[PDB]
This record gives sequence, C-alpha cells and structure tokens, in this order.
Amino acid sequence: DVDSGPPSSATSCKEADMRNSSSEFFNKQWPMPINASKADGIIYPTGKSYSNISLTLQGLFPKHGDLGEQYIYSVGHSDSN
Amino acid sequence: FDNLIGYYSDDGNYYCVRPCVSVPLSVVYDKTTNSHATIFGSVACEHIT
Ligand SMILES: *[C@@H]1O[C@H](CO)[C@@H](O[C@@H]2O[C@H](CO)[C@@H](O)[C@H](O)[C@H]2NC(C)=O)[C@H](O)[C@H]1NC(C)=O
Ligand SMILES: *[C@@H]1O[C@H](CO)[C@@H](O[C@@H]2O[C@H](CO)[C@@H](O)[C@H](O)[C@H]2NC(C)=O)[C@H](O)[C@H]1NC(C)=O
Ligand SMILES: *[C@@H]1O[C@H](CO)[C@@H](O)[C@H](O)[C@H]1NC(C)=O
Repeated sequence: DVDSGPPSSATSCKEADMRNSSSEFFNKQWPMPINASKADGIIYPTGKSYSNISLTLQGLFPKHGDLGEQYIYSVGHSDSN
Repeated sequence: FDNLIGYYSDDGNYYCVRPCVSVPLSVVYDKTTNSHATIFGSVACEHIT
C-alpha cells in the first residue's frame, strides 16, 4: 500500500463547542441560488470544445433556483486578553 | 453533429478541419453531332490545372 506517514503522537484530542443549526449563531441565511443564466455550476465536457453554437446536452447539472445547503466555517474560542 | 472542426497543434497554430471534397461534374452532350464537353461547376480553372 501507500505509507501515510507517522501516526499522531498526541494522546489527547481537543474539545469542540458543538452548536446545532438553530443555535442563533449559524442561521444567517444568504441564499445565493443557482442561476442558469449565469451558467452557475456547469461542468464542461471532458474531451471536447465548442465555439459559437448552442447545444442541448444531457448530463449532471444542478436545478435552476436551487437554494442548496449553506455551510459556515467559524473561528474557535480565544481569550480576550 | 460531433464532427471534428478545429485542432490545436503542438506547433502553436490552430487549424480548421474540413472534410475532403471532390469537384462537381456536369457533362453537356449532343447526340446528333456526337460531341461532348465537361463542366466543372462553381470552380475556377486554376483549381483544375
Ligand atoms: C505529510 O504527509 C505526506 C503524505 O501524507 C507524507 O509523505 C509521505 O511520507 C512517508 C514517509 O514518512 C513516505 O513513505 C510516503 O511515501 C510519503 N507520501 C507522499 C504522498 O509523499 C509526509 O512525510 C508528511 N510530512 C510530515 C512532516 O509529516
Ligand atoms: C458567431 O455566430 C453568430 C451567429 O451564428 C455570427 O453572427 C452572424 O454574422 C454574420 C456575418 O456578419 C451575419 O450575416 C449574421 O446575421 C449574424 N447572425 C447573428 C444571429 O448575429 C457571428 O459572426 C459569429 N462569430 C464568429 C467570430 O464566428
Ligand atoms: C440570472 O442572471 C441574469 C443575467 O446575469 C440576471 O438578469 C437575472 O436576474 C439572474 N437571476 C436572478 C434570479 O437574479
């Protein structure tokens, strides 16, 4: 197999402050929906290129107007002084 | 129609790929005098020679 390097020598993990999605700290909602008119979230064809044409392609695309799921990464606790 | 149109070569020049074409043919024929001539339609003589 492939060597992943040395294992972690720390025998102690770090305590995390768990807050649910309705903890009035992560419910700030900026929607940002999928807009097809901007070609949002469009995966290009893998081995071809096209110029100055409009094509109907079957593939894997997001739905128009999809709000999606919003994830926020925060900063941990630290001392004021 | 999923046909090759252009190609980016290794020398740095873009090229246009077109299918190989043949010149059209028309034959004008006269039965009474038994004489005929050929017509290369819509193409100049410099492409014929
Ligand atoms: C950082 O991680 C990489 C990959 O997880 C480590 O690279 C491996 O190092 C071991 C030796 O300890 C080799 O046997 C592997 O072949 C390496 N893999 C790759 C993909 O490079 C690297 O050693 C780590 N560095 C530190 C400082 O921990
Ligand atoms: C990209 O495509 C458009 C439309 O297929 C081209 O616009 C045409 O240009 C010709 C020549 O000037 C006009 O006769 C047509 O009326 C135009 N059609 C439209 C709908 O505008 C355009 O020239 C193409 N661009 C390139 C760089 O090839
Ligand atoms: C999608 O993009 C177009 C062009 O950028 C814009 O006119 C339209 O308002 C956008 N859609 C929404 C819902 O804002």
